Amino acid sequence: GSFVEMVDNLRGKSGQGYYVEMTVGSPPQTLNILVDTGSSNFAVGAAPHPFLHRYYQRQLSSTYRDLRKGVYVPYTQGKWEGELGTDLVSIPHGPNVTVRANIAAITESDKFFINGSNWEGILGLAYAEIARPDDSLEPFFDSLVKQTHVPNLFSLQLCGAVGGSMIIGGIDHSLYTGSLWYTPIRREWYYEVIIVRVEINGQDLKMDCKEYNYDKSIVDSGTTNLRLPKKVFEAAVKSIKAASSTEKFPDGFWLGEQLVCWQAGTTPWNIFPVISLYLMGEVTNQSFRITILPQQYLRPVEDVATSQDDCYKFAISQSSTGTVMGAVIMEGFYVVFDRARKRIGFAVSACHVHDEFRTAAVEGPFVTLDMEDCGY
Ligand SMILES: COc1c(C)cc([C@@]2(c3cccc(-c4cncnc4)c3)N=C(C)C(N)=N2)cc1C
Repeated sequence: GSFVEMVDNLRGKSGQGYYVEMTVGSPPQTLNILVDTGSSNFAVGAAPHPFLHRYYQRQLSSTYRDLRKGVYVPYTQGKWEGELGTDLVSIPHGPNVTVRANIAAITESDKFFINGSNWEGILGLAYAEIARPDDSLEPFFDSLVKQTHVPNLFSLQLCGAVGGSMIIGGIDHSLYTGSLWYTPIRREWYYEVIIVRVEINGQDLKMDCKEYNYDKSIVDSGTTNLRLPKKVFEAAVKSIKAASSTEKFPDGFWLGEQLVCWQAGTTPWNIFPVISLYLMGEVTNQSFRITILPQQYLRPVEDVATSQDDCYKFAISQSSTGTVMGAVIMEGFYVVFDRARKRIGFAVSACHVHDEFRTAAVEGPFVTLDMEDCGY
């Protein structure tokens, strides 16, 4: 269960998350589980569903323990419900350990599972504060750290086209180039961070930095898009439209309602600007930036029927729940969730995005003297 054996342990489909293989129960039942830094439950499909290839069968596990507690999770566009219990859990291409963990056996759901995603459950990697029904339900990673000698850290190397790596208990130096820059975890609930500055093709958006973090900024592998608060989304779209003015796209493209297509191999990457997110550093008024190319924010939509063309969805969207640095932001970066030191490291990954003109980057330090607190 070394780091080499953990390399390439993730798979996925574009816009459908990254998943890792796990086993639940005795004898082990193999399931594909979404790696989610934006939630804190280990929630697995435990009843038949038209989108599930397989599911957790509690009756077949001798080690299953029922907690006699239901869990009901409604949200805007859907819901999931289930029963809480505990069982033996392993990650075959992860640490060489078996732990007893809480499991939310999903019995009913609406618009939760995805057709052809190839995953059957979600591994919520965030803190107990956001666990459902409440903070007393110990998340998986907490159980793993308590029961084993595994260091309190994990890292994610999400690669586009999908695949990548989840390294538990350490940093795999073969997965990144250059320096690892750290941003403090503001509060241990979601992986909450602070954005101090936003530039679009080197041009500062010129907003009070609190606007970037209205009402929180999080690092979420379970969200596809870069999600931005209304004011920031509007200014970003205006700036991207201006840089890409040689071509006009429908309003629906800017809203995520429609694809933009070009003849295969002709995508005009150069008309689209680079987006720079400046993250709060580990020392006062110091920051570093992560640079996002259009190869990350224009997500390819694979469709045999549109295959004479290369088609893309605009992977930046409006949020009313704060900034979300989703999968398109994480892609090409090696992201260290250093729980032990309450910080998140970013470095250029071995699968980073680039063309012959520009590259995705992690650069610093940047100083500011006229800075307030950028948090809410
Ligand atoms: C606590 O209950 C939840 C909720 C409310 C949301 C998510 C989910 C979620 C749920 C179902 C599918 C996905 C999903 C879909 N497409 C791509 N990646 C992930 C995400 N939604 C977000 C924003 C997230 N980070 N995880 C997971 C769980 C377990």
